[PDB]
Amino acid sequence: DDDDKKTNWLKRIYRVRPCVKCKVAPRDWKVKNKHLRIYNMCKTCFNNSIDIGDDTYHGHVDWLMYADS
Amino acid sequence: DDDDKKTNWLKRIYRVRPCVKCKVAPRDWKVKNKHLRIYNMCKTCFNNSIDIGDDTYHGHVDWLMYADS
Ligand SMILES: Nc1ncnc2c1ncn2[C@@H]1O[C@H](COP(=O)(O)OP(=O)(O)O)[C@@H](O)[C@H]1O
Ligand SMILES: Nc1ncnc2c1ncn2[C@@H]1O[C@H](COP(=O)(O)OP(=O)(O)O)[C@@H](O)[C@H]1O
Ligand SMILES: [Cl-]
Ligand SMILES: [Zn+2]
Ligand SMILES: [Zn+2]
Repeated sequence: DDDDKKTNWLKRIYRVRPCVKCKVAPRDWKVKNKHLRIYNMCKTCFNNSIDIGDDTYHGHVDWLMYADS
Repeated sequence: DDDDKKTNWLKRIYRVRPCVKCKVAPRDWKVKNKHLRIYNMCKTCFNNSIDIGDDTYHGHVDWLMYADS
């Protein structure tokens, strides 16, 4: 089944690239209509970044959750 | 830059999973509005499949080409 290929790709993508900042915590994410949005940082790092004023790592990649558009 | 993260993910995704049928040729693909469609087979295998009547491996996964939706 094709939808599973997307799912496993996304599971893998989320598992193998940790937070860009601390490099250990997994990343924050949220679901939005039909996309999975993976943010560049974990929450701890993201809130920290606001506190220290660095917007360098801000950002996300949106992923289509299904095999067909 | 966030768009590059998507691009490199897609380049990697295309490189590391070959044709599902022959397992060696890279897969057929085509671009469609803002998505990259990766088919499950190379062309050689796909045309072959039509010839032999197996629709088992027919299919594709569509990928958003950009980081933002
Ligand atoms: N954990 C995080 N790591 C990096 N960037 C983040 C994180 N959380 C939010 N952001 C950034 O905050 C901005 C607004 O995010 P979001 O609330 O997803 O957008 P919208 O306002 O369209 O709903 C975006 O630049 C997003 O990348
Ligand atoms: N190389 C291939 N490998 C596997 N399936 C394919 C291949 N080429 C086309 N198909 C299948 O043919 C069907 C029609 O494909 P396509 O022309 O992309 O759709 P559309 O008719 O919406 O433009 C889809 O099921 C697609 O997966
Ligand atoms: Cl996607
Ligand atoms: Zn972190
Ligand atoms: Zn093949």
